[PDB]
Amino acid sequence: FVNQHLCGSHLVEALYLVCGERGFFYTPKT
Amino acid sequence: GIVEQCCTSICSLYQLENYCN
Ligand SMILES: [Mn+2]
Ligand code: NA
Repeated sequence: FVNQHLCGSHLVEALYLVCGERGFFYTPKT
Repeated sequence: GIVEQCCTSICSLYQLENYCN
């Protein structure tokens, strides 16, 4: 796999693909 | 964290996998 430059909703899409049915947590810094 | 890293730098799919449930 290649490294990634992912901002905004593109990171969410990547997490979805990687994790699949396992689900994931999206937790930006506040 | 990962959200900032992936956007300001780069990140791997292996790093992303740490956020799966
Ligand atoms: Mn875009
Ligand atoms: Na990767």
